[PDB]
Amino acid sequence: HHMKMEELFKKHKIVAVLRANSVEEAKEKALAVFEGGVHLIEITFTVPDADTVIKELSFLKEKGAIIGAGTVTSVEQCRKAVESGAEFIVSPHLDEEISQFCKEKGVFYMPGVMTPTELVKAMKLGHTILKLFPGEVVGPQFVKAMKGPFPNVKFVPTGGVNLDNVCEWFKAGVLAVGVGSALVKGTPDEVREKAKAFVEKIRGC
Repeated sequence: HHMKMEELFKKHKIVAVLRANSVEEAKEKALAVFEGGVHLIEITFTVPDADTVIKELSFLKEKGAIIGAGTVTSVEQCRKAVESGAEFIVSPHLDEEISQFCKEKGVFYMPGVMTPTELVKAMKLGHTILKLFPGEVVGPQFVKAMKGPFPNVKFVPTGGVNLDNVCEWFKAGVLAVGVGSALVKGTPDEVREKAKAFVEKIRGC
């Protein structure tokens, strides 16, 4: 599902990275963010019964939400995520066993990298769309610096994205941004409004 997923990220521009302390909290956050215009929703596997959160958000899937799994650190989590109907898989690092498994299952996997050597290793396993993490450390300047040497790599940072810098991130050449607490933290009313505000900022640039 790679070129479908790439165009989805390119079109929608923002992934909501959901951390939550419960299934109910995750689900209402996912909902609030989607209601605010965010169609790409990354359910982090630090969430209890993350696999069950995903399954149960199929009602939102029917609305056109693209729901995947984040912070996947094992093929076990990945199998569960995929079985639950994750449409994409994100990890903080590069896991070659998860790479293989997703190739096998035809599932779009976005591994994390932080260095050029890490990036090259990711590319050699077939990955050109990479999670930049943590984006607080490897910021817009990292994205820009990789453009020359690695012109076919496209980053989606998590960490270090807010309203005030999101445009700088796109100027640097990101495909999309992953956003956590700046978006998903607070009450569904507030999450919905932050989502709205994010979608508008990005449309603006």
